[PDB]
Amino acid sequence: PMMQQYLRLKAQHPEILLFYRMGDFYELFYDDAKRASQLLDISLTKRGASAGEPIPMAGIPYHAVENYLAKLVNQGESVAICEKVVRIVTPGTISDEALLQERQDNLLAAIWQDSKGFGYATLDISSGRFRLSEPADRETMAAELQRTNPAELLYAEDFAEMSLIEGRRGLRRRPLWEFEIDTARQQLNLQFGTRDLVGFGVENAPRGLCAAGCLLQYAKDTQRTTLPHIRSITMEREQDSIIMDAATRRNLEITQNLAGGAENTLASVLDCTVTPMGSRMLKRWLHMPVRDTRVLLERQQTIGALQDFTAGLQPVLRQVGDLERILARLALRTARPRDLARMRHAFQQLPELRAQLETVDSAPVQALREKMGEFAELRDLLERAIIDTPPVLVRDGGVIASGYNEELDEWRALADGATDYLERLEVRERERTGLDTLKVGFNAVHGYYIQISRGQSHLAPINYMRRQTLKNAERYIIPELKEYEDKVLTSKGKALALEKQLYEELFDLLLPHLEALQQSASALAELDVLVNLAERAYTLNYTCPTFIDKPGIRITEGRHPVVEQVLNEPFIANPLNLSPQRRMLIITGPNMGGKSTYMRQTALIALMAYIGSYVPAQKVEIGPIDRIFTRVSTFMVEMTETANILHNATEYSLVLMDEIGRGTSTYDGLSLAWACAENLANKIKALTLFATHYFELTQLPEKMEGVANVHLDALTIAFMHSVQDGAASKSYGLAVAALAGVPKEVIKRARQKLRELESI
Amino acid sequence: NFDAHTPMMQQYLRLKAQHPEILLFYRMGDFYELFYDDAKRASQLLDISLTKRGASAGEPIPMAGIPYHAVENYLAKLVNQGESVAICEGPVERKVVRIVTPGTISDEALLQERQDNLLAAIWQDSKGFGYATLDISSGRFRLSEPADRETMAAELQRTNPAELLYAEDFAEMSLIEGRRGLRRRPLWEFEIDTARQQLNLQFGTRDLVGFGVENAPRGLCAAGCLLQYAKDTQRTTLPHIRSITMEREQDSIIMDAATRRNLEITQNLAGGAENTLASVLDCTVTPMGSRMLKRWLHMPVRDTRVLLERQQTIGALQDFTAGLQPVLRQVGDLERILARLALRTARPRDLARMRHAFQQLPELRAQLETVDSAPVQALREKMGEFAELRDLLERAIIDTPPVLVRDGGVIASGYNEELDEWRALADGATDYLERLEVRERERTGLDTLKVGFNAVHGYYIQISRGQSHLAPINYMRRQTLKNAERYIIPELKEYEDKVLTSKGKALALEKQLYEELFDLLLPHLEALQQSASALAELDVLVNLAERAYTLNYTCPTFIDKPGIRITEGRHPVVEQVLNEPFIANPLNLSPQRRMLIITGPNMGGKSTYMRQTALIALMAYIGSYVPAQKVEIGPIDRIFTRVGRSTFMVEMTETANILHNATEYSLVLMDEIGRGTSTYDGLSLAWACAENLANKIKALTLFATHYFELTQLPEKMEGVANVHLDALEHGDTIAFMHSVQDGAASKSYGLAVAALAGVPKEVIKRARQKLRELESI
Ligand SMILES: Nc1ncnc2c1ncn2[C@@H]1O[C@H](COP(=O)(O)OP(=O)(O)O)[C@@H](O)[C@H]1O
Ligand SMILES: Nc1ncnc2c1ncn2[C@@H]1O[C@H](COP(=O)(O)OP(=O)(O)O)[C@@H](O)[C@H]1O
Repeated sequence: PMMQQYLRLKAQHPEILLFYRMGDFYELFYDDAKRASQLLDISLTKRGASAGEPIPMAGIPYHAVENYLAKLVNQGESVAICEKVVRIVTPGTISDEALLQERQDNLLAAIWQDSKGFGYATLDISSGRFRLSEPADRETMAAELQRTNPAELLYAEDFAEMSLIEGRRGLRRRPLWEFEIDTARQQLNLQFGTRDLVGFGVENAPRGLCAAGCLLQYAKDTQRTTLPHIRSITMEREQDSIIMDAATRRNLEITQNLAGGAENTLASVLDCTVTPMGSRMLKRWLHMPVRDTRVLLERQQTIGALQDFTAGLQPVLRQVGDLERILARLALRTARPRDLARMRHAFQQLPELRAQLETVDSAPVQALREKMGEFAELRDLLERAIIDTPPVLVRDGGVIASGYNEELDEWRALADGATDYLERLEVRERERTGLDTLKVGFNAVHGYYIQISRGQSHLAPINYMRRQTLKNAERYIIPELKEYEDKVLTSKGKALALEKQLYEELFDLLLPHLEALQQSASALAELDVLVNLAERAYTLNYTCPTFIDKPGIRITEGRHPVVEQVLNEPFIANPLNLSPQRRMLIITGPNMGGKSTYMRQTALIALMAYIGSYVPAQKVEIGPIDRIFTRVSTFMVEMTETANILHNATEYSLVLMDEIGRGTSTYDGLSLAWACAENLANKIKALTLFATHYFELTQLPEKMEGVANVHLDALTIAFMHSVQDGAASKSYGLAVAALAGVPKEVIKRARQKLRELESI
Repeated sequence: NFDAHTPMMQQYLRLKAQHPEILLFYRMGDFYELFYDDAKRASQLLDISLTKRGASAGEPIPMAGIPYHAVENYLAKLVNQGESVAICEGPVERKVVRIVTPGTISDEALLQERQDNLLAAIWQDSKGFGYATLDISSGRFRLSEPADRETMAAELQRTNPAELLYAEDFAEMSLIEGRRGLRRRPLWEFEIDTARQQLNLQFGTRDLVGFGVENAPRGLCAAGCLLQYAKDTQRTTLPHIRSITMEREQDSIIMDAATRRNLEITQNLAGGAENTLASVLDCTVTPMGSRMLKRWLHMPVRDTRVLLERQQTIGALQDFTAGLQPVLRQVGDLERILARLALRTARPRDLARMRHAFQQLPELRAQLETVDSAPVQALREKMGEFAELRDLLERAIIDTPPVLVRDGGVIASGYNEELDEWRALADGATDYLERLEVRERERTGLDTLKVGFNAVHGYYIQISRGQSHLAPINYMRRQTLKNAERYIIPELKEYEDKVLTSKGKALALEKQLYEELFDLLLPHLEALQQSASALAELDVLVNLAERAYTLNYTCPTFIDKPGIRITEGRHPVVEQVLNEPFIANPLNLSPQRRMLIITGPNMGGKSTYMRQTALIALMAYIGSYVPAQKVEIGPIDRIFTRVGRSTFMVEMTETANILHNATEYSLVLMDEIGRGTSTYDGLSLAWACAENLANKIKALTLFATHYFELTQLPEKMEGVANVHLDALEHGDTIAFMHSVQDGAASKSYGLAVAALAGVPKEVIKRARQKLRELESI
């Protein structure tokens, strides 16, 4: 009967480690101890046993286990905690603030492999944000697993390309019944309360519904709740956003710099959001730029309309905090008293924001104002039910405010030491009995009593039950008074238990508003983003981009939004004109000329325009952009990226290609660079910026339509960082080499070779 | 308003005034508290709850707490953030006991087992640089006087300190800018005679002539500042630091930062430890052994005699790897344990592990006893025995001691007559007072009656406020705001004294006898540290003896003129990471064959071949056996790797470093110089650089190019020759032979490789057409 209370629910998911209650020290057994002690080096022990075969043990002490949660969970392992197992922690299902990262989303994902493609579904437990997609090929699944980057990945038993999910943290093998399409529909439809999955536009996508269905059960089974925050699933269409492979996200340093850090990136410049849920939304937008023109226009309107009012809106938005992750704990019933105190504090800012946005003459602003609600009755409820600054946990007490419930206020008075009933009883009894010496008292000896002095004692009524005889007086008890003592002795207990019950009641009172509450969390997150982008555009001097109906980019005095911030010396803004009549530019000129910076700034201004933000330029006109491609074992990996561009670019794609042809012979390289420039020019007809050192490619504009020459000017070598019309005058390879420090005689002799080379 | 703060808040504010830029953890028995801006800074970096509690200077106090059992867990995060943390232990007796800093970490839970952790000090004079590093947990103290900015830059990259002490005056800020745990220190700490006085005194010498540093003031200045910093953080003596060691350039193979990264010595190009030379060679069984090898790898010795003894050891121990390794494992990191003995910070289990390490010494001595080799019998001698200290620890501590001495119960019974008697009168102390709480609460039943201990009160009993009425009269109230009222029992306050005094005797005496173990061990520290040094090296050589066995390695041969004569040589990392066999290759370099022009296809093996040459050189120059059938290696002053700002700019800067500092004793590896510029300007540079290293520098050069025009250099020069990598075409697909043959590359395979990478057939069909057209003109 000892061991039979921990394996009760472990039989369902056997990979889960269990911190068992044993001698006020969280322990483990049956090879769970082997890992706990394997990747942590902690004390491997044995427990007393005489059944004929040995018992394995490995432990840790109480209030010295929270640091072992985050370590094992960030490692990729799951942890259950027996007390009853009142907590299961899995890498993709963490709802607690301490384990999560404030400005990074955390995902649970499930992958599937059908006889016509894959099934991929993702969920954030702390948002309720549920997505699904149908990648038909390995290369797209690779790009999806790299972008979503789940902390916990569910895969079927029969999964075929386990190479895609090899060497991954938080991996989970699952039986085929979890993925069954018929039951997945039943599960999902009922989770969203629907007859068909149309309206979410996922009904006709069965590969992804399997992965959705498996995941939904794995979330329910580990979080043991209704999961009310998960009310919808959404397919992400490629046409709906700007496609970018993992290479482009890396070369454009969107949220991560080339060295792994976060410093000196597009997000480090634009992300000045005042809430964690805002920061998270902004980073999401940067990685998924929208192709919807109206969403983008409503986004610019909010930026322009709220620019003057940032100073008043941001300190208020700061006070809202991460309502999103607070509501997730309300949905999972895990919400601590401080979560509810902070939710009230967020609610106390909605009148301010509503009053502030009231006169803003903008339909999308007025739309955010409505969506963010006010929740007048819910604010009042939390003001009345919780104390101003409550404790971290419920159990000790002191959470429920005085005045919310009279029985609590009553119970608390007996626990504090209120003697009002005793004063009332005393007057009643004295007047009732007509004995002036009658007094109500208490001693450890006989408890609560009615004392009558010897001289009146013999006239004590027949209902008085004597307990003590002193020389001066006698002391009695009555049913009424016995009943009061019992209440006084159970006071703290009853009050502590009632607090707990009234605390639960609040969840019941709050949850039927979760939908409206989730829209408010979203409205306020988004508000913080566009108010951030409003302030950024003013401070970092940005203009509103213009949308045109054909492939093309027209940038006037454009800048690199990160380089301009990093540099001490001023940024030299440059123009660009890409149109259906001028599609490809052969960018020539010296090293440190500004070729890379010019190409990347084009991709970032394009990206920013496609997040609804104002851009770093005097003026921008941009057409549809379906994809941003950068090509900016060396030759082999450059050609792999090149083949990706040639196989997937369209007339709506932006192609940035730097020095293609390097890493091979001059002839082979030139041949290859020419072939590629030719293909992207006359066959693909993408918006190409093609940086080269082969001055032979400068003959292409003379040879074909849509191609033209530009160069980075350099002046005895001074880099001017200005893009000019025409092919570059000469080669500064020897001058740059001289500046890098290459010996005089080495440069002098290389100049002699140069004479001989151009003299043949 | 200082005067408006509470008696202990003023004390905190007085202690926080001592070091205004470091977080002060203030002990409050159970917890470590941080206040105000410190509490705000610790709530964010440690992700702990911040609560505005109490009152001080007319306002609530922003507070943040840390449990005592979890202090090490939280300290570990701060030191990983490059942060220093002061530890604090009307009122009386509260001072900063220790100053936890990234470069002075001596505790196991805060250090990486297989990684070295250094505190450094940098100096800049009108005549040059002065550098000094200390590993506090071994006593390893080194100093150098760099000249080049490049020399200083590679030294900082090689040592990569956890903490960098730079003077106020320091000029080239760009050298150390934005690094981890930088510590700007006043110019006086770096004073020459003060540095000489403090260093000589520290090693008990007349002058510093015997360390070879007496003549190096730039280095001595940085070493001096550093020494007083280490002294001031620890707040006690450093007996383990008894020598300073000059690091000259002629002693080791010079490797600039770019070369260390390109050869993936200990860290690969992605930052990971996976697929490194260290990852293949480091199978040592003790942490001290892992760190020594990592050290050896980064600083290959140039001393012929040292290298010969290392090969000798490896050769003589090859057959005893299986016998010595399990015993050597038992020794553990005695080196780090010994430094914790020096700082008197060694916990009971550090002494347990010390006693277990001692138990292995006669066995390791037994095995090595008949090994017929001078460096082996030398390592055997240095290893020591310490039967005297083994018996002492065996008598003083129990089989498995607890983590702390705070609660006590570690000094084994029968070791002290006074302690045995005092503990017997302490076993009946946690008997009667425990049995008291049950019988009293059974006699007067209350749902909330708890017992609490205080330093000034003794033992208190606390009950509910409503329940307080029914509290006994044989109880004496000492009421407080929290909870209800907490009383003391006069009936049993005489027994309270007799128990807390008895426990207070047997615990203060236990700590007295334990403090005495340090006093009994410390006069042997030098001999113990020599023993830890031998045991770590024996681990490194037995490891290298095992690797040479398993990975099939041969002993390299040392020649007198520059040269590398490799027979059936292989890349030690690539051969392990591959499923298919590695095609072994021959290299031949000499004064009459200084430079090779490596021609051949892409993905052919040009890059791997060049990198295997440097690795075989390094491996030979650490004393190891090499991945080859035979190797003859001449002296190597420096290894330069230009293999794999702008792409062109960094390549040109690396080239500039090679041309300016490479000599006839240098091994220079260069992969396609001239890329990132025009075909003519590129060719002009590649030709010029090759012509300079062949004719003027005369370095041992491996020069891989796609400029087939350079295959003409052997026709026009001495000591220059052609080599190529072969491949075969199957009409369409190409199979790479990975074999180094003499002569130039027959053809260029760019179009074939680009088609292998998936470039559209039509695009290759057009690339061929342009090519046909180009080959004709
Ligand atoms: N327009 C500009 N204004 C100011 N500084 C610039 C500009 N463009 C580039 N720079 C600076 O000079 C460097 C030039 O390098 P880069 O653009 O990478 O040239 P390339 O690819 O031709 O070698 C940049 O990293 C940046 O520091
Ligand atoms: N001798 C060898 N035996 C087996 N594989 C080899 C050998 N030399 C190189 N390789 C493999 O060939 C591939 C390409 O080698 P590499 O040196 O990078 O080519 P390149 O000639 O372009 O510089 C790598 O995967 C490497 O592991």
